[PDB]
Amino acid sequence: MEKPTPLINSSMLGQYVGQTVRIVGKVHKVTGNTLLMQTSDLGNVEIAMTPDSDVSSSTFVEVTGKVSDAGSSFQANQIREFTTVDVDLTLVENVVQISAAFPNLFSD
Amino acid sequence: NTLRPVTIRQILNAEQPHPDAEFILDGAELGQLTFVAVVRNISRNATNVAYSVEDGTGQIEVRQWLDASEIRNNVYVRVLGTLKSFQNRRSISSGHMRPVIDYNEVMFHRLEAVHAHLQVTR
Amino acid sequence: IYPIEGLSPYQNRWTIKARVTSKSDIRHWSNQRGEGKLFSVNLLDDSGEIKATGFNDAVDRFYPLLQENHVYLISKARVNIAKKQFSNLQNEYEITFENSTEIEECTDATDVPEVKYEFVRINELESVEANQQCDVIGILDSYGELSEIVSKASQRPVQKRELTLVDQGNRSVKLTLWGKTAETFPTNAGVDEKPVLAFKGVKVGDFGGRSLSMFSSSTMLINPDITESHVLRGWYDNDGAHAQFQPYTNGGGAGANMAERRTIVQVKDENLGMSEKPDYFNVRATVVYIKQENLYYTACASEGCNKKVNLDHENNWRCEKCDRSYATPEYRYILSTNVADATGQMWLSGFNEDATQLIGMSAGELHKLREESESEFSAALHRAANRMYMFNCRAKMDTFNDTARVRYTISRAAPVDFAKAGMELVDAIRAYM
DNA sequence: TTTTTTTTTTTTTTTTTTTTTTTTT
Ligand SMILES: [Zn+2]
Repeated sequence: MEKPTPLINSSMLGQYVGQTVRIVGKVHKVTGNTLLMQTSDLGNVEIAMTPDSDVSSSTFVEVTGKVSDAGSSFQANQIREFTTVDVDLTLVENVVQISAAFPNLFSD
Repeated sequence: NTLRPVTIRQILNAEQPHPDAEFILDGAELGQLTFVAVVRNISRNATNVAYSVEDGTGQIEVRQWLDASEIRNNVYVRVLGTLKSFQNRRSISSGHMRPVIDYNEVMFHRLEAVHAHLQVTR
Repeated sequence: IYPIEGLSPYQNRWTIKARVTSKSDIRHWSNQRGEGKLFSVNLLDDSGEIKATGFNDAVDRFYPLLQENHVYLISKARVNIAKKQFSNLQNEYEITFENSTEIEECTDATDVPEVKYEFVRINELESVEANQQCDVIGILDSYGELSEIVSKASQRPVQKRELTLVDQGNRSVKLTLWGKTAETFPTNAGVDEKPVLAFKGVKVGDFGGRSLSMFSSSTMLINPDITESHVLRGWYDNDGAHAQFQPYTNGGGAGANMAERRTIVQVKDENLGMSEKPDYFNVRATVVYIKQENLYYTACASEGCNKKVNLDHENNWRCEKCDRSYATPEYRYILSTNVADATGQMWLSGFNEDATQLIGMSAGELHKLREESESEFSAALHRAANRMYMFNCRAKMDTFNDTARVRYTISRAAPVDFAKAGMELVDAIRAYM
């Protein structure tokens, strides 16, 4: 059936507790299996990362996850790489907002 | 005779006014179409290659025809195809499939999708 | 007394106290159900901006009364959802004047902010990117004759006039005037005595390096009592009509751009190139097919000659031009490609430069790749399709033995910059929101 | 309730309109 997976920034977390979301960030710090992300929202999100994750040595990232019951933390389902070792985060913020404005194209 | 940026959720919502006729999306013929999604499953057959494909809006099958090992599970892909429904099942026939340039294109595409839709609609 | 900002349809009793910052012409229209007249106007207060529009009977009652840069009290109008395609302002709402709408002029303008000009020095205009607003001041050097033309898109005869504007930078720049303002221009007093002219919201065009045009919301003022026009006034009369100037360039389309971004439907729907004069445009399109047969031809290995070469009696390659034979024919692209977008599909031709980047390969390297196998040759071509490009193109007519055809020719083809392309669209979608 | 943003300017290069994924799930 595949539920649409919303593309979100840091402040949409609340609306999707328990759900699978999709989220794009600049990676800040990697403490063991925890990742610190910069949102397009300019807010920050905490992501509980899969054992097999070499995310550290990468810049922008796209996490498909589960919002967890707290308000702002995250189980990683899958993770996509971007940058280099120049994603436009302002564009992303806008794609987030416009996708939110058009459920008929981006959802049920 | 057009090439419409679409989301997968658009694809599934498109109408086929019964018989076996051409699908419509927004009161407009839906011929050749394009989109960006991630590769989730890959099955290979002697004839074709069917990829299981999702863009956050839904998932669809796309099979291309043998007569591209670069592409891999969990990698973004540009798709250029045509909507076929065999026996209620909906799928895209891709002559063209490519790994996405930079992530920014993923973004770009969603917008190209909204904008095209807006212009057929108003 | 509400601030502009606090206006909603949720609130019926209200009065704003705003200064008109721009006024429309009276625009008529003829169609199927209706026929009449509208006019609009842009308001300013401390709190913000809002457009306001009068239809038919409010044009009579209010067009005369509301003049630009004066501060009015407005009361008992309707607040509607903004039609953002027909406006510059970011406001969610606008105002429509009804048959109860009260308007009186306040002789109290001191609460109400004044239109702050952000002037650009003429010699700095090249730092501002095309299709963008701008406020500009300067001495009118001279002005051109009234030109009336039919445009190829509207198909509605345009009155037009050009002006030359100069300042301290010693750079001169063309500025186009449209419509009534064009015609009644010399009716404006002190217009031959080298007036200083002040422009708000002017479009920056790249025809002639940089150039200027007006919009419905634009504003020129003749000889304003603003310090700046006085500085210029003091500058010009003392050493200006003395020294010589710089014309920018790199007849007239002043304020015009040198190839508008059109959809494929537009290029055809406007009959671009169907005429003597080549038209230029920009298309964002995807390469759907490349024509295999006759993709390349053998060329003069000579310098700066690409005249086709042919195999004589001695199995050599002769150019008719430079009058010589070679053992090696220079491969060059006579590309024929089919590009699509959401509005339609269209054929482009490209030569050696652009086609090479379209197939990421010189023609020779492609030729060498075809001598090995057709599988690795069609493969290269297939793999060229399904890529998006910004296309700089020209549309011109061809005499193929008395018969005519339109050929669209790619002058430059860059690959789409998604970050930027994206942003642009962000702006366009916001318009329907 | 009701309607829009205008103009303009050039290579040297083959022939003259082209076939996009073709068939199983
Ligand atoms: Zn020669």
